[PDB]
Amino acid sequence: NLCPFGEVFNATRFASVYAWNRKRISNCVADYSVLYNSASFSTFKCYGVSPTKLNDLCFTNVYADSFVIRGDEVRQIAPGQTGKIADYNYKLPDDFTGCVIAWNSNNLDSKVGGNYNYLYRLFRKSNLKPFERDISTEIYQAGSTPCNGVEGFNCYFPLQSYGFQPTNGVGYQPYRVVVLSFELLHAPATVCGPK
Amino acid sequence: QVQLVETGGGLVQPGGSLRLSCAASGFTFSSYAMGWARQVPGKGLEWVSYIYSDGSTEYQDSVKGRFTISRDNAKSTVYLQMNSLKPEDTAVYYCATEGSLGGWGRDFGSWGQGTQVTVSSQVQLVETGGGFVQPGGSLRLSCAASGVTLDYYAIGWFRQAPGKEREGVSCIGSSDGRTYYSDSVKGRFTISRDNAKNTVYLQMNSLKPEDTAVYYCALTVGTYYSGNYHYTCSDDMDYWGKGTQVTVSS
Ligand SMILES: *[C@@H]1O[C@H](CO)[C@@H](O)[C@H](O)[C@H]1NC(C)=O
Repeated sequence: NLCPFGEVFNATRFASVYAWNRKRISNCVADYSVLYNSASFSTFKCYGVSPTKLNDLCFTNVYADSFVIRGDEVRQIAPGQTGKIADYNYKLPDDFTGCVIAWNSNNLDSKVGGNYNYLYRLFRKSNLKPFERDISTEIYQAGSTPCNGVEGFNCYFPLQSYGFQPTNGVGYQPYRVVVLSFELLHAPATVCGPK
Repeated sequence: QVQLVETGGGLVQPGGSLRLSCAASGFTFSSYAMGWARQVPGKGLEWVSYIYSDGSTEYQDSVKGRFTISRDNAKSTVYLQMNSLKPEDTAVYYCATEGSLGGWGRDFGSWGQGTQVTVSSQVQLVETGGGFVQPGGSLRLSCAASGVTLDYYAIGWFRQAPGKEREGVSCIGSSDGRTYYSDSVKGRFTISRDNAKNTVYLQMNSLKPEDTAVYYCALTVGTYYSGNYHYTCSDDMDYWGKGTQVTVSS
């Protein structure tokens, strides 16, 4: 009863960071060694756990958040970070326990002329709470004049396309990111490593 | 801030060895770990080696033993040694540092230019039309964009006046030419696109002394949503031009 990590990492499509996807993983055997012992992930950070011993751990549930962002912002997916991604798109809590895994997907997710279907939130009145998701598209009031729902000089559409193109520099190429959160609740564990 | 410079790329025959040097600046090199990755044209980026601040090293399985990674804190440098190279190793190698100090595991936070190794067998904006114009006169500024490859993009005109922070002036979308003007410039400045080339014209009318400023033309990528194209001209812009001075005085 293997956990469906293939469905998440080798997913048919990846979601926009502003609308990041969450899959709940429960009641299965998780083999992380296949994950860590590979060259496929540029980043494999973990907080509160050791990567070598993940197969020794037992959890009540796992949440898999996934999305695409630019490479230069992947460092922002960490406790205590600031920036457009952490502030307006996906915010990790200070006490996060879990792993953030990321890899360049230019070969899968770029198109000549730009993929405009991937978006991120560029403007927001306040920072997101941890694990909060905001999918609203209200016009952002950047100046003193009310916008009344009309796009204009100081009244911005709140989302922005990355426009990933294959000729971008590596720092500006698309990276797919999956954050696995390990839920620790006062209950019996249902997702454990191989016995 | 953080800068990485890579050297040592070149041409090598099969079975040869190579040394690559990566030097870092702008941050505490000693405390941060280091990593080396490779990208093959047409294939995704893959990591080849990693070294921690404590001396621990991680080598990829398919390249274990053949590759070596070392660090010298005195010169704040990392050395990558390749032995028994094969045609499968032809790629562009990149040098990376930890994005954050916390956490456990290998991290690639910053990316350098990289160096290409093989085994033997940009958008530019130019602003013109600035100068001195008498009060109440008219002018025509022109922004020429070269090397533009994006199908849909937004072009904005901004100005910075003496004693005032840079502020927006006008914005245009390429797909439909929708015109956005600032409150202080509405009804006086007219922005338009060139039908033949990728040049944006900006006609100044009823110029006033306060209009004296350095004007810049900038370009960014547009947004697609719900079958419609939206264009935004904010402070954060993908590219910026040199700009030209416009002086409205007697
Ligand atoms: C997806 O499949 C490829 C097959 O080569 C494999 O290398 C990769 O690790 C898989 N990713 C995951 C974790 O699903």
